[PDB]
Amino acid sequence: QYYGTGRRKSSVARVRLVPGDGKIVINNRDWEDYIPFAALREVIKQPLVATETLGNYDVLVNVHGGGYTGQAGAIRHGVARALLQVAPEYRPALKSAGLLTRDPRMKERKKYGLKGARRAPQFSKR
Amino acid sequence: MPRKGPVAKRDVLPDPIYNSKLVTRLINKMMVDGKRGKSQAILYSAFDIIAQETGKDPMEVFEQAMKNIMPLLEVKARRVGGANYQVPIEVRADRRSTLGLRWLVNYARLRGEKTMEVRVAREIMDAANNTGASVKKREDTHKMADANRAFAHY
Amino acid sequence: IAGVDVPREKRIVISLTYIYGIGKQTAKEVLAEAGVSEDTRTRDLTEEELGKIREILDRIKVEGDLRREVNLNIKRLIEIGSYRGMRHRRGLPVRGQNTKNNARTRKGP
Amino acid sequence: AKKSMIAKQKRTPKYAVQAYTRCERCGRPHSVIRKFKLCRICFRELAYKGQIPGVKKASW
Amino acid sequence: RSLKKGPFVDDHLMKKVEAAAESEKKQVIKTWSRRSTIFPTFVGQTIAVYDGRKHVPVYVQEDMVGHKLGEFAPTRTYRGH
Amino acid sequence: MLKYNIRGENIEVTEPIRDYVEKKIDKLERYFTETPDANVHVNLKVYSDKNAKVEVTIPLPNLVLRAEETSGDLYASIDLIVDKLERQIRKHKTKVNRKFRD
Amino acid sequence: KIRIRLKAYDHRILDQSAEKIVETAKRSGASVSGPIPLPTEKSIYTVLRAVHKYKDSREQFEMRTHKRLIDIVNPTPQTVDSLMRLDLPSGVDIEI
RNA sequence: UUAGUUGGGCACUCUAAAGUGACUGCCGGUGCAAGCCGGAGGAAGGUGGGGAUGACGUCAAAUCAUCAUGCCCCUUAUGACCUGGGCUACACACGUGCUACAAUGGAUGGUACAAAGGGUCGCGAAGCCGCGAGGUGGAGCCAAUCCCAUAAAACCAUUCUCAGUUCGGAUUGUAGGCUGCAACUCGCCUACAUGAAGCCGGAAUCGCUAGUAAUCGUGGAUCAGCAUGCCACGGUGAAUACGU
RNA sequence: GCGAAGAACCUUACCAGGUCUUGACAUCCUUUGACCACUCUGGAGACAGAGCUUUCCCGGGACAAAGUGACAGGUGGU
Ligand SMILES: [Mg+2]
Ligand SMILES: [Mg+2]
Ligand SMILES: [Mg+2]
Ligand SMILES: [Mg+2]
Ligand SMILES: [Mg+2]
Ligand SMILES: [Mg+2]
Ligand SMILES: [Mg+2]
Ligand SMILES: [Mg+2]
Ligand SMILES: [Mg+2]
Ligand SMILES: [Mg+2]
Ligand SMILES: [Mg+2]
Ligand SMILES: [Mg+2]
Ligand SMILES: [Mg+2]
Ligand SMILES: [Mg+2]
Ligand SMILES: [Mg+2]
Ligand SMILES: [Mg+2]
Ligand SMILES: [Mg+2]
Ligand SMILES: [Mg+2]
Ligand SMILES: [Mg+2]
Ligand SMILES: [Mg+2]
Ligand SMILES: [Mg+2]
Ligand SMILES: [Zn+2]
Repeated sequence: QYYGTGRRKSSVARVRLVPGDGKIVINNRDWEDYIPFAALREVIKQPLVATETLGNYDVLVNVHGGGYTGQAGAIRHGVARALLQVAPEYRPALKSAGLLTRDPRMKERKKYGLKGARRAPQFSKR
Repeated sequence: MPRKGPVAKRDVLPDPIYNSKLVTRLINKMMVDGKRGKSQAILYSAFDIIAQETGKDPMEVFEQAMKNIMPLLEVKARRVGGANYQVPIEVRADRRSTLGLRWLVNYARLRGEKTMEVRVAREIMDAANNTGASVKKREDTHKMADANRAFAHY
Repeated sequence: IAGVDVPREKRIVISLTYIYGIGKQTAKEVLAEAGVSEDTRTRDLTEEELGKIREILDRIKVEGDLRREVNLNIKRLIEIGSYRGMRHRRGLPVRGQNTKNNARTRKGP
Repeated sequence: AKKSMIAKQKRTPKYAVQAYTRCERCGRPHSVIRKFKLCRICFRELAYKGQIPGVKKASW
Repeated sequence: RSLKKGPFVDDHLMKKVEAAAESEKKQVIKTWSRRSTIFPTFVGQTIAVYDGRKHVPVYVQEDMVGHKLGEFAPTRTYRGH
Repeated sequence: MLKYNIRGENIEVTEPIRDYVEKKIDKLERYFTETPDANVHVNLKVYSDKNAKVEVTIPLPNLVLRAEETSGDLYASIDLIVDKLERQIRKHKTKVNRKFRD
Repeated sequence: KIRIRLKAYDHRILDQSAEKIVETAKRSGASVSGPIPLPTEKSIYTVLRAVHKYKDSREQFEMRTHKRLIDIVNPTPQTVDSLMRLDLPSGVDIEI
């Protein structure tokens, strides 16, 4: 229950939320290991810190795809969409921090005549 | 000739452990080639030396280190007919902090010790005691700007 | 010491590579047949340890004997008339790489 | 010197390594795609005409 | 052939010198195959190898065994600047 | 110290022609008292109706010198291409100095 | 116990032809699952635009192929005949 | 079940067809009107991000060598076949790139996270052998099924301790592998040993405004073999814009 | 790092040597209709000399054998 499938870059994160103690499960693996950076760890709890429910629910995460930071962003959007399903009363609170928005930034495409997205080969006058 | 003028500015996220804005803006300044782990880790461990060597507060001492090297005046040269005159001018609030971190890290690389870990931590100690290269350069900016006080507004 | 002076402050795995004809990988076997740990300072090995290494290193080729053999091979090609002889005798790149640009490491400055 | 060259490529060579590919319409040796067996020029000029099934100009 | 399946020797060149052992360096051999490794049977013989426009004679020694014919027939004519 | 590069097409770059181009464009040194060493790109081409063309590019740091001419024979064009080039050096140098001196 | 594979450059022919099978198959072999939209496979061909010079100016072409899937659980004696009779036009390739 | 495995179900992702959605739509102020500033709703707000799309014309711009073609020219040769060589030369000058000049680093051991593509005279697994490049073997796959195919930076431990060095790898001697009828001129890769210039680059000069620069890997066309080039894919991920 | 999205032979358009002249590639001539391929010898190969076979199918045919013409062929120039 409480399905809040969220996305970031190339990552898709399906999150089912249940009341509990606060344990986070990612692909049948402890979340201390999957996310090594404590800096990447705080952003996971932003939807859980605007509303005081951090030590009340357990998240079961089955993410697939994207880089290690990619799942961190996609799991933040994952819980917020699922948490908003728990009670619509949280919408003004989460909207203030811009947590419902799905980030639209994606890596560009390479262009012919260019060495990347916008890099231009060195110009020589003469 | 073109361009509309003012533009938006980037946001900063509050880092864990040492919740601050200068710390987050300092991590991104000394990062190279988008390696957050390398640059972030040396800063977090550097604060340990700040506590062990002279333990006052890792959050503090770093503070007045910044407020001792941030310049108050600035020079923005302009070319007049015949000769170029270095015009003194104030420094905005945003560039106040930017010119501090850049001066801190440019001279932290030139300190000349074994690791960047020690070099950055030691440099802020000297700044917190009104000493070092970072403090030295700000005085050069002030001395030059106050030497040309004549055509400040004129 | 072991054919020629080797550094003292350095390590035996690293110090051995200071003699012509030995390298990093080969220093693994001569330190294995000698039955002595890799992480040992040079100014710590006893005579019994140093004796086995000199006995082991005797079987492998070393400086001088190897220095003269390679030069002898180079000489053999100079007057036989092989193509590589003119490259060796004129200093131009010997193997299959071009010469219009970038041959300075062999031609010189 | 092209009519001789095209005829030479048709007949079997001494060994399998002498064989190569040539454009069917015009006959230039360089830049031939063996999906269509056309060179880069005949491919463009004839894809515009709507005669290569599936092929269409690619925006993305 | 730079593999175990080698060595590679040209047929018409190999056969010609094979029957020339009776000559014992009495006839020059005029051949084009530069891609043949020099055999022990070739030792003492003189062969004329095509260098792109003409034939250049080389006397085979023992030291030349295992090499190709073309190694001793330089092609590009360089004389400095 | 100027380094030349003549791209002779539809013509042969004989040594007398090379000397003529080198010595005529070499007098520009008097004007621009420090000419940093740079490469000169010279192009020559002749039509079927006996007309000669010369194109010169001398990329000095802030001075992009060009001139292109069409005349009867090859030598007239080279002698008449100095006037177009000398004007630009005199134009660019005296523009900088006198304007900053209001 | 019969599967159908359909591929086409243009889906308009594909989708219309696929529907024809579904209606005919259910007449005899009522056990017919809906068409499955298998992923499309794409290929690009960048080509120099000019003839002689100008490698920096190019042109790109594509070839997108669409695929479908039809599954039947319990066949009928006429189901194969019905599938055989229904001959789709060109531009679509069938495969039992 | 050793493993989403097997039985079972489309719940969720997913793939692809049809639709909704963004249109200054609404509100407030300003203006006479165009419009401008701000705010709410929303995933997205002011042509949202990026492509395809290049007006009359200028440079007698490039291409008779992709193809076509007026005129001129050759025709026991300026046409046709074969072997060998060359287009890979080298006192030198210029343009474009790759690798470095180390401690945010080198070396050793463990381990996590992708997207986009190719495969039938084709991809080629397990197994066994070899230090290695590689060899035998033949499974499965005309493919959302099988293979290519273990992603690398990153993370965690030990060691090295500021030196032309455990940095850098050119150069060279020997011994091998692979394609091909054939690797000398003139291919790529592996093992051992040799160990060069180089410690941030003068005058000058180039690129880039956000998933951009920077950095790290991956794939495809041409292809028996051969890319530091080209065309695409994703991972991590900045600083600054007072102003004309 | 432009044609070249791949120069060891081919590619190749250049050079040395060795060769051919209705020809390597198409049309109309005339006799057979399959024509070859292969093996051996001289061969650097192209090519020179011999043998096995060339079975066409349906008066038609495309190619091939044979010599002739009209002719072909030029990455020769603008
Ligand atoms: Mg250009
Ligand atoms: Mg090479
Ligand atoms: Mg080939
Ligand atoms: Mg004059
Ligand atoms: Mg209004
Ligand atoms: Mg709004
Ligand atoms: Mg438009
Ligand atoms: Mg022109
Ligand atoms: Mg031209
Ligand atoms: Mg023509
Ligand atoms: Mg070339
Ligand atoms: Mg190393
Ligand atoms: Mg070789
Ligand atoms: Mg080695
Ligand atoms: Mg030195
Ligand atoms: Mg150093
Ligand atoms: Mg390849
Ligand atoms: Mg380019
Ligand atoms: Mg040839
Ligand atoms: Mg016969
Ligand atoms: Mg015969
Ligand atoms: Zn073509």
